[PDB]
Amino acid sequence: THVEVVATIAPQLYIEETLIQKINHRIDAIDVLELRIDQIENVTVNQVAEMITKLKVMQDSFKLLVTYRTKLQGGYGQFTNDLYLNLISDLANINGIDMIDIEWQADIDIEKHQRIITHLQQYNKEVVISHHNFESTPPLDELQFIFFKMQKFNPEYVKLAVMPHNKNDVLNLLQAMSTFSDTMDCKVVGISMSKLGLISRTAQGVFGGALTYGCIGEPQAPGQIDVTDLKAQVTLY
Amino acid sequence: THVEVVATIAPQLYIEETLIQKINHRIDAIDVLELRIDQIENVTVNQVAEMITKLKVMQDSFKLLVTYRTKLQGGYGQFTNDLYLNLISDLANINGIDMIDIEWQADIDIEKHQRIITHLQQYNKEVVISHHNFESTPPLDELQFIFFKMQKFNPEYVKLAVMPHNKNDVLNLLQAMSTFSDTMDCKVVGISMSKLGLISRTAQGVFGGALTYGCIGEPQAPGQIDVTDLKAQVTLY
Ligand SMILES: *C[C@@]1(O)C[C@@H](C(=O)O)C[C@@H](O)[C@@H]1O
Ligand SMILES: *C[C@@]1(O)C[C@@H](C(=O)O)C[C@@H](O)[C@@H]1O
Ligand SMILES: [Li+]
Repeated sequence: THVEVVATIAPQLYIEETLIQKINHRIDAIDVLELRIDQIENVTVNQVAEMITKLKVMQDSFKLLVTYRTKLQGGYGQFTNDLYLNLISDLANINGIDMIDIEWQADIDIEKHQRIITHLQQYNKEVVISHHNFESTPPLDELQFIFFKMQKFNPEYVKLAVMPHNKNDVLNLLQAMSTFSDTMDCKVVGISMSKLGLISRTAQGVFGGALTYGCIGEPQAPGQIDVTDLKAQVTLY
Repeated sequence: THVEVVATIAPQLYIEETLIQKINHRIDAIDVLELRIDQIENVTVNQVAEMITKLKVMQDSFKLLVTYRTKLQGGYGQFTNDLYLNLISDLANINGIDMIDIEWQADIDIEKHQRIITHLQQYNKEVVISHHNFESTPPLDELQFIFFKMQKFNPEYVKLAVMPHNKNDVLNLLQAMSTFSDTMDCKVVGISMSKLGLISRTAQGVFGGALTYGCIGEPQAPGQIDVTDLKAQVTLY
């Protein structure tokens, strides 16, 4: 496994020259730029397209992933489910997007999720289907079943982010992703959050995961480190 | 856990000034200098004492560990068991030694091992009781039982080094050391060898282990990295 390094950013509507300078300073470390958008209250596809245009010089160095992380999965986004899913579907129309995050949880409308995913894939977008538990790390068998349900949508990536309470929870997440990687077709990404889980981010490739997320400024999630230091780590394993 | 970094050396009877200079150049990275001696055919306590003087160990720089690794546990040492154990016991008489490795395996004479360990401890030596499997990684429960048997001798450290052939084997070693660390009094050290196991060496402290072994020149065991890079890694977790 060669792990791709994802740099998470979270600008308001007007992306600042100072952010552009920070990205450029880390350019060799960035395989994917993750534009978070849930922090933009009442964000529209038009506004997203405007932001993407400003990040079109370094297009040649990285893929662009757009993520709207809902409040209930630990982000800022307060859209109702229908507005959220309408946003995700509309992102297909932006040419400069390469990857799109869509959230999985137990209450989703399956056939609708599959219609959206098919739609994004028809538009040549890579789909990351994601699930987050900021409270705890379910037991091994449960983490595996979550991976199982997410992969039935035939995404390009399945991503599971969980919060460890102890060392065993960290090892369970690593085991879940390792067993998935050895047995299943699509790419997997596991994150054990917080300082305790940092090893999941640095040794992600050892256990067969495809992406690791870091930051440019402050951590955008518990345990994130700067992408320059993250790239150096990934290269060691 | 603050992990101590061990630098493994394996010189001939006459230690060359060039080695001493390499050690001194890495003094900030070295908490323990491990003088391997099994590579000296028919080595005596007198010859070990001569080599120790030749190191000219400076006050307050690193602890000195002396290790005779037997051929059957993956070293070079061809001593019969009685000669081996007589060597281990005689090491107590060398003032400059701080720590001594003694090997555990299923067929040991327990009461004799305990007599020797008590003896070393009466001489103010820290005892590292160690076990190595260069072939494979036993299952979790077996790794735990090995740790259990080794700790009954009330050593200062229990050390288990095993060879992974897949991701689950690496995770099993990490789980065994973590559970030991959480439940038992004495210090624990775990090594999953080879490149696949490198994470056990760099994230040792995450899982509660007390030592991590690296090299000066060439790797002295599969997966070792240079102690300067090892110290930097330990500091990240
Ligand atoms: C995928 C994701 O939730 C992982 C977070 C992390 O823990 O690094 C960062 C988020 O920006 C990201 O969408
Ligand atoms: C403890 C020990 O057997 C571990 C080896 C390793 O895998 O780094 C190095 C040996 O010198 C050492 O005694
Ligand atoms: Li690392």
